[PDB]
Amino acid sequence: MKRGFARPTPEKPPVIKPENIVLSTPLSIPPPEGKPWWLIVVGVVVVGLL
Amino acid sequence: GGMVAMVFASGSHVFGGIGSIFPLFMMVGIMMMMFRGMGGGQQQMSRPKL
Repeated sequence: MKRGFARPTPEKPPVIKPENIVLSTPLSIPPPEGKPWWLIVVGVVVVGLL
Repeated sequence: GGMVAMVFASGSHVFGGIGSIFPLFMMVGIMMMMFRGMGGGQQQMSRPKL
């Protein structure tokens, strides 16, 4: 002998929420801008020699 | 040249012989800056970028 059991309407399960995400594009390395170092080196010599 | 000439007319005679190395090196250093030197943004192909 067993106890009776009637199955009711199922309870609401917790809802799953999807997500579409697009990534951030990485930074770009700065190209090599360059100073004319030798010019100012000769400069301080000429003004000094005067 | 006027400075050296002014000193020579005044009679110091300090630039005779090796003393002349000061005017000589200066006049050469000035030549390097004005004739060759370096260009601006209009001359994009500076040695380090090319």
